[PDB]
Amino acid sequence: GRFESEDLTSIVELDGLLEINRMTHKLLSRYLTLDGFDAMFREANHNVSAPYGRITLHVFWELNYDFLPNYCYNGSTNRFVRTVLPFSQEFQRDKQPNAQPQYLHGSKALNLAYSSIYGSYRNFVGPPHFQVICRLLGYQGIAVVMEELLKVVKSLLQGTILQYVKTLMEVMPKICRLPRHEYGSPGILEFFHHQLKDIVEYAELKTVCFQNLREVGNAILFCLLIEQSLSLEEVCDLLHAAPFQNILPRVHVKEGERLDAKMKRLESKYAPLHLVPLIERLGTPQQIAIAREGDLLTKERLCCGLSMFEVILTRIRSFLDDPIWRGPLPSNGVMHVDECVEFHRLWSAMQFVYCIPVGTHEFTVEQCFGDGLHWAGCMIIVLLGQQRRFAVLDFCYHLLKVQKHDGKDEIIKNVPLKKMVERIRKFQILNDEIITILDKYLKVRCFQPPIHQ
Amino acid sequence: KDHVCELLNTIDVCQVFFDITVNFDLTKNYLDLIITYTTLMILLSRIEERK
Amino acid sequence: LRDVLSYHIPFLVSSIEDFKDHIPRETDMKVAMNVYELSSAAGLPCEIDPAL
Amino acid sequence: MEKWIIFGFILCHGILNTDATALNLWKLALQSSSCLSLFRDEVFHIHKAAEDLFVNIRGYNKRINDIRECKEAAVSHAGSMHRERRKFLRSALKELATVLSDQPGLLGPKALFVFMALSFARDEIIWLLRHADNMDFIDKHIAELIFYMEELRAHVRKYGPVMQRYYVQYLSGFDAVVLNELVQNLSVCPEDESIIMSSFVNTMTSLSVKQVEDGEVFDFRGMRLDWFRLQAYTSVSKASLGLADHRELGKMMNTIIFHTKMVDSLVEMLVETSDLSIFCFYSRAFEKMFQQCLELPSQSRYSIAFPLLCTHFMSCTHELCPEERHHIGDRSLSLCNMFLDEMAKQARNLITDICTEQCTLSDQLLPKHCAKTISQAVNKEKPGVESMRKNRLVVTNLDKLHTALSELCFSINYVPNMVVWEHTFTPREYLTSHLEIRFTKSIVGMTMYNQATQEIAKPSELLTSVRAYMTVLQSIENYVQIDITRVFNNVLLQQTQHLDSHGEPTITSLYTNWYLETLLRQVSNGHIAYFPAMKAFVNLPTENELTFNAEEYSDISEMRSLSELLGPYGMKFLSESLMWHISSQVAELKKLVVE
Amino acid sequence: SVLLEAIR
Amino acid sequence: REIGILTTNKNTSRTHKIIAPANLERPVRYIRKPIDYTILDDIGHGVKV
Repeated sequence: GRFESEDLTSIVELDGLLEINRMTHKLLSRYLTLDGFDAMFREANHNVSAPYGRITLHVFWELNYDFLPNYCYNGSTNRFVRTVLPFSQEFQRDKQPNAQPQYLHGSKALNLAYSSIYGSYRNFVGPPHFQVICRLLGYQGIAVVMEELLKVVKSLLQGTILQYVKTLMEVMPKICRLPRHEYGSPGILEFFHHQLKDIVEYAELKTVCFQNLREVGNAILFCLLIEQSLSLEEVCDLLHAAPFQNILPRVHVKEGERLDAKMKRLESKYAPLHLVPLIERLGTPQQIAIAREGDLLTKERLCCGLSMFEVILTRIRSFLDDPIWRGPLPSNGVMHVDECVEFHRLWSAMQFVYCIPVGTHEFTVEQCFGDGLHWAGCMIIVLLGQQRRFAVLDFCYHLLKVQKHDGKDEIIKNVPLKKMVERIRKFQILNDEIITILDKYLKVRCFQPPIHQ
Repeated sequence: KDHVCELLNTIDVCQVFFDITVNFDLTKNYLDLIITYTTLMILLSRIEERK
Repeated sequence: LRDVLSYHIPFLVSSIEDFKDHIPRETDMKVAMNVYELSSAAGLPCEIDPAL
Repeated sequence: MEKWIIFGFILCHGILNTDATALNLWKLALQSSSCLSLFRDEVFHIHKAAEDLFVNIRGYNKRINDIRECKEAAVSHAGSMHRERRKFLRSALKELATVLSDQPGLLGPKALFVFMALSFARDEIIWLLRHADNMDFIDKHIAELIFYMEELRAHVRKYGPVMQRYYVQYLSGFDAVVLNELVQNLSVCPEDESIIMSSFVNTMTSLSVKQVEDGEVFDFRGMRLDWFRLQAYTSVSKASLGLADHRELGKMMNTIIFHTKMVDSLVEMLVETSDLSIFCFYSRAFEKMFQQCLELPSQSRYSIAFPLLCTHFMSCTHELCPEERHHIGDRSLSLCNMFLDEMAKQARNLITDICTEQCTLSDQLLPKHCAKTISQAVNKEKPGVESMRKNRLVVTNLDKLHTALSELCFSINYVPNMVVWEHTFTPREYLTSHLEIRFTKSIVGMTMYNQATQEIAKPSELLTSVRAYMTVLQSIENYVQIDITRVFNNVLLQQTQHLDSHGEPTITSLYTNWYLETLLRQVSNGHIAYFPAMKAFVNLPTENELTFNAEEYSDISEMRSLSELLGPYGMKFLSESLMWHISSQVAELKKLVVE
Repeated sequence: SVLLEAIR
Repeated sequence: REIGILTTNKNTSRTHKIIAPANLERPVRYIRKPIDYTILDDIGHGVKV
């Protein structure tokens, strides 16, 4: 209950308290015959009569209502952090329960000490939190949480995001050429700023569209990171079953020794540790059946030859069935070039919007939204198959290229040129990385020659 | 070298018409042979102990 | 070790404990030594230490 | 063309004085360069040799001034001109390759563009290569040019059937019709010319796409050689069907021959336009370029190009010199191996720096850092602040390392494998091997074991660092197709034995030796005692001060961390090491009893 | 989602 | 079983850093021959002598 009235970052304090309780149970069991700690824990978690427990339910509640809409990812450190000027304050979490000190860590001093110890985990989310989450949710909770996140992304993409996409597609220019190098960098910046004026001045853009995109990106990032943590716990679980399953390591054969005979000697050294044959020889039919089933469960883990992220990406691709995303067939029969009827051009416009320097009294996009915004945008682009067209056709990349060529620097409508190209380069690096990862995880129309009259 | 000189004399007497844009292969191969012959002679000139 | 193992590989550990607890007390030393050796490898405490 | 113009107009020097076109062509070629390529490594210095040749002749004195002016112009402007050309070509080929990958069907209509691009890029590269060694001759972005040349070549190789279909249809539909129309419009022709042209038409009209779908191998060497024969027949003076009067036929047949090449002669075209086997004879500069590419993080995206050039080396041999073939083959193998090895090496170095940074980050969460807070709370910086991005123009060390690692891992993952002289190289196996070796070395190096002062790292801190390393490594599956679970299994199951597969001390042995020869030894001395209350060993408050705390190694948490690291194998080894000492003591006790 | 209704 | 819906087999394999051919490039000797002008007469419409 104390977990249920706190944010997601308190999962570490939760498992610490659970470990204290387990140690208490172990100590008291030396003299008293209590219920197994698993039985007590399941009874307290409402996980006996029901599939999922309170901890996983609150984990999903926290995700939905506080984690996706309030945290900012950092790619290099691999950590989330709360946003500045938070978008959601409607959580209304349960009121904290209180009790005597011996139901918490054990005393006033111990309570203070442990609170100080775990206060260090409060202002970020990172690998340790994911370890605890996986370890407490198991396959059941992980699967249910991923399914619910898929439902959330489906609702968001086919809901508010779709409406804003339609509106902005209406507002975008009908035709937009990429000017030639001879036009200049200042001229090209002025041209882009004039053409995208309606998108630049759209008030609700940065406060609604970017918020929902950040939510989607945070969801997919959570799926990726939680899968990585699950694999990392599975490998450790397997490293401990090896002795009882006969998985010897490779031994060092010195001069004049046979690897096969050496390994046979090692195997016969450890043969007493091998569990299944020992029970088969000395055990009972029911014991043998249970041992076989348990060994089969133990040795087969997702870390060895299975993956989950690609299935999530395919399911998400199945949600973009509206015709607005892909647009109508190209006139020339190959691909749109100067038209703006595809999502990747809308994203290029949004990139132009958030690559402009801002005033000191305002907040930058990475201060408010982090890296989830770009993960969402690049995911949408990649799933539709528009990544290469996006790379070739893009206002910001074109401006960066031309400015690099001619090396100019001025101010256009209160937008310094050199600073803008530097920001564009940084975001280009980030976008290339994201696109490359997404392509990695996902692993012909011929034409007729002319006919003589 | 001797075979090349013979073929060049033959082409000289036959009074051939060369245009890189019309008979591409003929002109290309002619100039290629002349250049290979010249480069062979120079590369030979550069071996100090041929004698 | 017992605390770690009972936490990483619960199914093997449960089978091992069930096997150790309910070995017939009329068995001789030869079989009981193998049983105890497995159990000790698992971290459980045994009346007769097989390593010693 | 440069060599043709220069040497040809030297040989026919008599015309430079009478024709203005000849002189202008010669002057242009002269100022376009400063040294020609006599052979793969051989070079010819133009302007000195030309002046030496022309000084003796008495009718040529304006020519010497022309040569000197061209020399000055070359030295001044050629390097900058070619630098600008390379700059242009980099973006041009990036664009072309990206578009072609997006729409692979355009390889049919736009093949000429592919081959023009390859020719231009190859010309620029070889010009720079031969001018750098002799006499703006450092290009830091050449790797990008080479990489996109290689990518265009890969496109041509994968999507060959597309071009085959397009140009089979082109020939058999359009070219047959137009050529028959032109041929039937001829007035008089001898027997052999007529037979050759009829053969052209008949072979063209018998093609069909069905042949391409089935998978037939075409052969137009006869047709190409016949067009060359007919050129010879009609180009000689005193010929009935003079070709100087039928230029349109020559142009049409040149186009037709290009189409025939695009059908059945694709790999020959690739070798003809985009062969860079000349790097086999510029090995020093080739490796210098590789190193300079690896230095820069942005350019390290294109490191895979260099090992992919080693597949070009076998094209520089000949049938009339089979001695050097083996020598060339041996050099290519060695160079490819060295390149892939160096790439894997910087991969592991970057990963190691990142793991150091992450260990520093993850040790700031240890409980030992909360003493001040508890003391203040009783008697009377913060984590997560390093990850707050105010702006993206401020770059931290961790993000530089991250960018470099991802950028290089892009190239390490570009192609599954390459074949060099029939040997298959897999660039990611190099990475797997290096990662395993470095991981083992770092595991045993983080224990900080010191025998001279019987110091060692606490089990829990070592476990924390190991987990940080494992997370950083798990993050490498985002960029490369390796299987990191294999690395973890091997490395961490080798460390539960007394010695590793390489016969070296693993952490089981180190920790067993320390626990017996320091902790329990000092306990028997009398400086430590076992408190069953705390479930640990605790230093007694004696006059001596042991240089360690016994409770920070035997605590419940520390023993659990040690069990996590060691596993049943390591714990069995520790138990055996202890029972050895018990047996010794019991032997002494038996002696005392018997006496 | 509907599980949100259930938890509510 | 519930989590298995979201899974899909991943393609990862073991290989060696270098794999050599079954049979190497056996070298061949240089046997001098003269320039024979009659080796292209079976290609196309040849003109023997």
